[PDB]
Amino acid sequence: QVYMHRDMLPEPRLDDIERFRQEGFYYTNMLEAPPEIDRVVQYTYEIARL
Amino acid sequence: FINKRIVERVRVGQILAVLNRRFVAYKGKMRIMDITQSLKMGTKLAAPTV
Repeated sequence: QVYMHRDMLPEPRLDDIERFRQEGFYYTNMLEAPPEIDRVVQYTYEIARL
Repeated sequence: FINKRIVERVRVGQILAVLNRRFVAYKGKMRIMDITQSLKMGTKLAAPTV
């Protein structure tokens, strides 16, 4: 399971700095779960060649 | 006797009549290259062919 997808880096608001006693918005590549198959595009070298 | 117009009597203004022939000349911009030595065995193409 390794995919590529145009993803924004979380740029959070900072009004209550103290509220950042939160999990300091860790962010990760680690998907909680994979994508909907009908939304994915399976590539073989073969196709990429063409 | 040869039945081929080797030496011919001409007027003068008729001199240039010779023109006649077509002629197609590759523009200076282009490069003519013989792809004949690119027939090595270990070369694979992206477009598989029959």
